[PDB]
Amino acid sequence: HCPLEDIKVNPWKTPQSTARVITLRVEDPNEINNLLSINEIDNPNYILQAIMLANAFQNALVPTSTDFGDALRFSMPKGLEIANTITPMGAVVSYVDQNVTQTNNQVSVMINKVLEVLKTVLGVALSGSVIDQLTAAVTNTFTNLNTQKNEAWIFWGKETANQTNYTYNVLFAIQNAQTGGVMYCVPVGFEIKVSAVKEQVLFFTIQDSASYNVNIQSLKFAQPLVSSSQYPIADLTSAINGTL
Amino acid sequence: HCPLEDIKVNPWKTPQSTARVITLRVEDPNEINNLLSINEIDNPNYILQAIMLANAFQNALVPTSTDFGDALRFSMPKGLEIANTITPMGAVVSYVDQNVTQTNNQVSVMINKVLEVLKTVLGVALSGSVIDQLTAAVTNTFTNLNTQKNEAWIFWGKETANQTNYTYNVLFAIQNAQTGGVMYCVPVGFEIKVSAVKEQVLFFTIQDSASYNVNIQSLKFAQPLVSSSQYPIADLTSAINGTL
Ligand code: NA
Ligand code: NA
Repeated sequence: HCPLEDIKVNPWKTPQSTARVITLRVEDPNEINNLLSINEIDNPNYILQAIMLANAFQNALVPTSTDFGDALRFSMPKGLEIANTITPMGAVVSYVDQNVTQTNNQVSVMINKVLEVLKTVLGVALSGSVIDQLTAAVTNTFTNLNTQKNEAWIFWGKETANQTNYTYNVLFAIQNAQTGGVMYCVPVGFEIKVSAVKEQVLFFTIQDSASYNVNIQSLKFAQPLVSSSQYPIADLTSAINGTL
Repeated sequence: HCPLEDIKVNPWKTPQSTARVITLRVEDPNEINNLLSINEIDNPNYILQAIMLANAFQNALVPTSTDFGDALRFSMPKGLEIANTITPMGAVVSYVDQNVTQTNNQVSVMINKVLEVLKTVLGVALSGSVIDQLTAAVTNTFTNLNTQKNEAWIFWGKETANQTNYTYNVLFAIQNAQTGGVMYCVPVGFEIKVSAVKEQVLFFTIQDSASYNVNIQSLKFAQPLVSSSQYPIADLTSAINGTL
């Protein structure tokens, strides 16, 4: 109806993504998996491979100390042991076991601190390709905990009047242009102490302020790609159930 | 080390879930899908079927009015039309096109209002089986928008100094004990007007206060179950790409 204007082009305006997001909550799996599986793939033929890596690193979870509470967390040491046993064989590119602390700071700051560690593990190129999911994943470690509180990847430890202990287990599988002929797998075990009662922590936002003492344990594992396009879907159903 | 106490059993304490959660972000799909696919399945043999339902209802998206802005939203009317064409054939159990409004109320209240509508569409039994994902999904419609802002399911409309228009498209596929021999599919098209500038809306939390004028369009579609355990994984890769 109106006159067709000449194109004004802002080179900073971010284009809308074309990426398809599919979340699966598999009720009552045959074998229990206590890792939140976050997958950034460009070829769905590597999904099976991604799931099988999550199945393997399930064995790298270990109980916390009694003084922390009754919780499971991904262990970097045990991760390395497990890594060796994984077939097809692959390489541990990097690993980390580091404490992160803050005092009377906003939750946003803590998220940034943790992000800084995971970005160091992933690397610039790798970080960039998964920046949205990575940020969201770390955000959902410290906030949005109410709807997550009873899920299989979060465990509540000791619960004093001044402090809440909890663990959080997330796994990233990455396969795209930045990965080439290998898929990257980055399990993360969070051991979190926060200066607030559970009731408050459950409804913590990025605006809230708190003191944190957090241990992060992670490693980056590169496994050569294996397409599964020729296998039946029964095999993927088996991988998800942990029976493959 | 310590004496084994007799069992104290609180019948209200919620048990930890065994459900496995897997999120897939498929970079650069062959065909674009603008629906956030949230799947609650107990048998992974119905995943393909779940994805194919999301592929179908992609065709039910329509542009908003020019006065709203340049956005896509799931249309209940067009949904009904599309529903007919879906094979294998199935039934539209229920549908809704309703406005929800609030004035100077917390975002939490709005979430509850929207939840009330979607719970009416799903029903008691159905709601209960997907209560965690449903709550999270609606929460993520009004909050946690920063990391979502450029994703394929959210569209930003007109952006005044007093108001922000945006649409949000989410789809629920449900198959469990409460569904029996059919899988349920519930697409939702949100057309949201909120009394805040985009910069504020992007970092809105449940604690924040705002006035909302929201149109919700949804329907419940029951499709008889079709296992895909015998088909190759190539077919699932094709369904995800929208080429199947
Ligand atoms: Na970001
Ligand atoms: Na809940």
